[PDB]
Amino acid sequence: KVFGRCELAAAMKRHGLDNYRGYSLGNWVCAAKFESNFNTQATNRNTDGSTDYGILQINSRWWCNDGRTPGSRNLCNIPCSALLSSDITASVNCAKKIVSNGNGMNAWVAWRNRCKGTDVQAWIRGCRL
Ligand SMILES: CC(=O)N[C@@H]1[C@@H](O)[C@H](O[C@@H]2O[C@H](CO)[C@@H](O[C@@H]3O[C@H](CO)[C@@H](O)[C@H](O)[C@H]3NC(C)=O)[C@H](O)[C@H]2NC(C)=O)[C@@H](CO)O[C@H]1O
Ligand SMILES: [Cl-]
Ligand code: NA
Repeated sequence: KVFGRCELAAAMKRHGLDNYRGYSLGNWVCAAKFESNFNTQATNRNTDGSTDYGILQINSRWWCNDGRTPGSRNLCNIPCSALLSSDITASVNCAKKIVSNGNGMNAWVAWRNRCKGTDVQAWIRGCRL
């Protein structure tokens, strides 16, 4: 599923991401935009053999199991395919664990390079939350 900007903002808010660990909603929407372009089915392979999954591009070497990342941790205790669902619950739940330790949102490279230090509030402009 390819989410709309305000549509995603509303779902994330509902799932308790607004100000989770001090990170305002604009940060999460900005992160999703540059990590997956709001596409829940996005996947990307890395050089170490791991793969990033879903709207928040969660990595298989640490957070989920895809059965092909030799010696990887499954910290969110879920198969990576659960992160590609049109329902973002699984992704949000795992994201909460990720940001809870580590370097906070720096775990998302697109956030660190394209959202951090910018006016993230603009990502939720015009939305009815
Ligand atoms: C969205 C996403 O999947 N991002 C991935 C990053 O999570 C990943 O970074 C590495 O994450 C692990 C787990 O949080 C880090 O390990 C932890 O590091 C802290 C210190 O910051 C330490 O106190 C924790 O005990 C330790 N936990 C474990 C289980 O080892 C690790 O430092 C991160 N590594 C780096 C280079 O940032 C990166 C790198 O694989 O990939 C992203 O896709
Ligand atoms: Cl933090
Ligand atoms: Na894994």
